[PDB]
Amino acid sequence: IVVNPTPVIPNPTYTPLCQLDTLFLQANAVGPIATYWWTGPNGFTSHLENPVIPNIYPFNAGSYILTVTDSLGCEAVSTVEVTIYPKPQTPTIAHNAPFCEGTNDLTLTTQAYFGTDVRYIWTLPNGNLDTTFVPSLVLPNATVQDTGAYSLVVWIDGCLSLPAEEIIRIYP
Amino acid sequence: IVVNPTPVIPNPTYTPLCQLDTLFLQANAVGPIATYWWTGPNGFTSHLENPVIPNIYPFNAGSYILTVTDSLGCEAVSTVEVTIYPKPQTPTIAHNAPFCEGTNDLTLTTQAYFGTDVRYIWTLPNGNLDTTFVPSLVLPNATVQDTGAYSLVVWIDGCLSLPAEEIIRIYP
Repeated sequence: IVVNPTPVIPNPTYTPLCQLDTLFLQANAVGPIATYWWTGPNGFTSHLENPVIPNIYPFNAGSYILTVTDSLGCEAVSTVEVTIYPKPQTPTIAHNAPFCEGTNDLTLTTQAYFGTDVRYIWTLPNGNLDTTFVPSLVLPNATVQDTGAYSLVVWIDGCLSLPAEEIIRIYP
Repeated sequence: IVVNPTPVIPNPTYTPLCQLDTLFLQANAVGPIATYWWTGPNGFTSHLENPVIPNIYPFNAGSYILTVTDSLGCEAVSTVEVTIYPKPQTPTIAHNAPFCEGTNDLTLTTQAYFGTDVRYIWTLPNGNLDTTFVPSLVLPNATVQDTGAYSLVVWIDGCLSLPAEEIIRIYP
């Protein structure tokens, strides 16, 4: 009686993802695999070695299950946990009415964002790319030398938002 | 007739969690376990001894079930209840327009938070880290000596929010 060994249990992989991204799953199966079958979080189903999900939103996140069957008729099952990070949405930048050169402070205010690793990267006319941890840029005793375009991109847990831009005028 | 004892019923564990955290489950199974199978709250499925769920949100909370099968073909089942605490979201700090040194009171107001153990930890220029139980910091008869940056982090049931910061000016 010849007894067929089962397939080597696959050890599936994928690359890190953001909210609007492409998920590449890999059926890292070993042996003479004849067919593949995947199931996932929203009814995701596939018969491919390396399924690809374009535009993956943060609800296709979760546990994916791979079943493989070899040509000899034996099965093996393994799973992979897929993590998707949210994309911060574009900030709205509030700013005071232009003030006479040398009064108050150029203050750029945005909505606060939720996450664990949150950074606000601001672009200002001098090119410094000042980075903070709160939704606020402040230049005290601001003057006309500080005018021009300002912008913000928000970094959360590894992903970046589409940037917002505002034009600052002083001494109106 | 040789009768195989069943596996020793596992007693799974995990560490305490916040809303944005990593869940480490441990299949504390005893005996010659051949295979593991976990199921959970959102279809979570795993074939590992120590499954890890990165970025666990407060919906992966709930009852997890572990089934183990030994090499002799016997099963055992046990469960673990997984608790996840919410992360407070960043506070928005409201403050009065700068007042002439010595009028009214430096008052920092935020939204109230829901929880059982709720603390508002405020950072003020003198470094005291004043702690209260309401979303309010007040310094009566405030003067220019009290100006500078102020911030708040909120503690709820063991977890901390990302902090908010505001700049206080007096005698404008």
